Amino acid sequence: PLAAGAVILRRFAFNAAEQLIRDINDVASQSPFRQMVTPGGYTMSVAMTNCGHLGWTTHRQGYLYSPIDPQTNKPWPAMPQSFHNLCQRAATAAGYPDFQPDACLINRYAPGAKLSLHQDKCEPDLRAPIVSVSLGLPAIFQFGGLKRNDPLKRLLLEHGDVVVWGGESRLFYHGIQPLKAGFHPLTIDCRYNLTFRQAGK
DNA sequence: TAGGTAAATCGT
DNA sequence: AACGATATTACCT
Ligand SMILES: O=C(O)CCC(=O)C(=O)O
Ligand SMILES: [Mn+2]
Repeated sequence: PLAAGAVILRRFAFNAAEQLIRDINDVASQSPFRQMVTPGGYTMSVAMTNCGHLGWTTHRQGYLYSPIDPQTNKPWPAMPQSFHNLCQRAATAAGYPDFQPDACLINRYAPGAKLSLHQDKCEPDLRAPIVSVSLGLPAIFQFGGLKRNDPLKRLLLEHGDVVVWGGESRLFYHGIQPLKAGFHPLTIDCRYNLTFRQAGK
């Protein structure tokens, strides 16, 4: 197993991928992908958007979840049923049958884009797991421990892979190494990631 | 207030 | 390039 309370479900979302990508395009047509600026003033290499009741955003003051897209000043698009159903099935297979996400972050990685090591730790209810779906180009996923200097596991995530963490591993450090360039028939030149969370309640 | 918080980039 | 430091400091609440 990946870790205590963590599992990788390889190719779990492979069959659902084409529909998921159609719905990514639908979400992005309403709340476009954008590269967010950190409180410290650095632009993230990942381009992102959100769907569902809450969306992850940056302010000058820190990180926060908001029901409103600060770019459009409209609510984030509703979570697609394809997203919700896939998340439910993956969470159940991973041993979290009661997971009820209210937020889905959509990350887009161009070649060279990365996500430096971090914890998912601004959700008020840490009992709920993280469900993380990979689509398109492959990436090296780092999965560590509770401390930033804890040893990292390095796992290639390929199209359709789903990673779930929670319980003992809920606050584990993780990230994505700079994306290698390449081709995938469904995303062409990028990697998408769907990150489902219970961000409120 | 004065204790807590810095975490993406930079250096090795 | 895989790690560690970032603070023997600035910026807040
Ligand atoms: O893209 C991934 O696989 C990781 C995404 C992630 O950790 C995040 O967006 O917080
Ligand atoms: Mn994360």
